[PDB]
Formats: sequence, structure tokens, C-alpha cells
Amino acid sequence: NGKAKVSLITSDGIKFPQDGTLEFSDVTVDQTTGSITLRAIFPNPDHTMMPGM
Amino acid sequence: FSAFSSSRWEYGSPRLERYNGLPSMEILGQAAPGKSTGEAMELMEQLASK
Repeated sequence: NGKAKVSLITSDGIKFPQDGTLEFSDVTVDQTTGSITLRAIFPNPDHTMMPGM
Repeated sequence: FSAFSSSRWEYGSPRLERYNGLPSMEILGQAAPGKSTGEAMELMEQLASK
């Protein structure tokens, strides 16, 4: 069950109500940072996500 | 600031002491009437000792 998980603690000190599964693992290495930024897909019933943050 | 900043109240000592370069806390008292200081001082030493 590759179905992974990730939990948030948002900048308010309050972890988002529930986790969401890490979508996948990029194979890319940010030149400057070697940043292999992954992708997390999280539910936002309440719009308490507000992407862009 | 409310964007990047996150805060709380807390306790800190709004004064501080170091004595001969060691953090110190002063105490102040006196000998009981009919008692000389060194007797008091001796007791601090004992109570300080422990």
C-alpha cells in the first residue's frame, strides 16, 4: 500500500485537521538547492488550505 | 509581520545580575533584635551551604 501520508502543522501552530497523502516523488534536483520538492495532495473541505501559502 | 511572525507571552527576568562575572541574586536582611549580624551571616552560610 504505497499510500503514504503527510501531516501539516501550519504557521498558526495548528496542524491542519487531517493529513494528506504525499502525491509522488519528483526526480529533479533543484540546481541551486538540490531541492527534490515533492508533491502533497491535501483535502480542503473548509478552504482552510488556501493554496499558495 | 502576522504573516511570518508567531508569538507568545512568556516569563523572563526584567533585570539580571552577575557578581564577579557570575550570575548573582542579591538577598537582604538583618539580625533579629538582640542578634548580631555575623550570627545571621553564619546562618546564611549554613543555609547557603545546603
